[PDB]
Amino acid sequence: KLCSLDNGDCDQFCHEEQNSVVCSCARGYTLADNGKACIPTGPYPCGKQTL
Amino acid sequence: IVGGQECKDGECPWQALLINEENEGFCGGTILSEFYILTAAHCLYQAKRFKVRVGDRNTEQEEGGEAVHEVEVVIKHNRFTKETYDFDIAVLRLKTPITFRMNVAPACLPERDWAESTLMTQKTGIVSGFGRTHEKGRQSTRLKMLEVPYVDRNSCKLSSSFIITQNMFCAGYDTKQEDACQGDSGGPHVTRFKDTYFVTGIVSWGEGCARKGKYGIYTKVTAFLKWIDRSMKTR
Ligand SMILES: O=C([C@H](CNS(=O)(=O)c1ccc2cc(Cl)ccc2c1)NCC1CCN(c2ccncc2)CC1)N1CCS(=O)(=O)CC1
Ligand SMILES: [Ca+2]
Repeated sequence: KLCSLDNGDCDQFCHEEQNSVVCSCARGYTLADNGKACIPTGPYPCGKQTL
Repeated sequence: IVGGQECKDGECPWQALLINEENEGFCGGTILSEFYILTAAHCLYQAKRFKVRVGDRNTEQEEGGEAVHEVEVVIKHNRFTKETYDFDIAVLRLKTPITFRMNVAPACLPERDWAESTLMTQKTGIVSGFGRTHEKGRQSTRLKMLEVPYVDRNSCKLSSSFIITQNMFCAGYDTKQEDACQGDSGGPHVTRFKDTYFVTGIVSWGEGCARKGKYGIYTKVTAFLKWIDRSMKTR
């Protein structure tokens, strides 16, 4: 736990499941395998500058 | 946008411009999804009939990647009134789906709690629009973006000549000449957290533009987060 240590080492939203920290992502993102970083399912995900 | 910076290619994708019968840009807006635009609640007064444009960075030059969408329904916040300007928030549902491309993507809608502590507590923030270059000046052609610092909730109420409800918040500068203005209204205020942007707030109002001792007043998205959903999911 400690979503305030560094966002729980998450990528986006961070929660505290009592015991420890729980990461998650916004519409259009799937939580990576390590349960932290976020992965976009499409080519035009929310929150990303389009290059 | 007073002072600030020019949105280069791809930087401000979530941007959205409401245009009137004369195809004139009067208000801003934020792209939430395919058929949903976030805008101020008062911007639904500034005109009789309007469309919303997307992927436009120049109000004169047809840079190919522009596109216009009609409004299918308008969801204005009931607890609104210009008497107080409380609940300055409106969700628009487009007749046809925004197709995403370069210069046209959406902004993430964060979770209330994590937003109220990680986004809002951030140093700066991003506001943008096609607004005026200075208080009593001309509208802008090119789309601008300004990094406006989060302003102490308390010293927000002093500086102001009007009530500042917790349904809204300050952001901008004291003396420096950077702020939003007529036209930027209804547009976006987004926080940049770990290389991604969220819809932290809506351009609402302010005593002049970049006036010393005054801050730019935005609508608190989190304060309406759950309201925003019910609108998209309709109700
Ligand atoms: O603030 C204004 C305009 C001024 N236009 S502006 O200088 O180009 C301006 C507008 C919005 C800004 C937003 C930000 Cl974040 C920063 C700078 C801004 C600068 N009227 C001034 C004020 C008139 C009275 N108000 C209240 C509020 C609560 N209770 C009572 C009265 C708020 C705005 N509003 C909002 C746009 S409107 O409905 O078309 C006209 C009324
Ligand atoms: Ca154009």
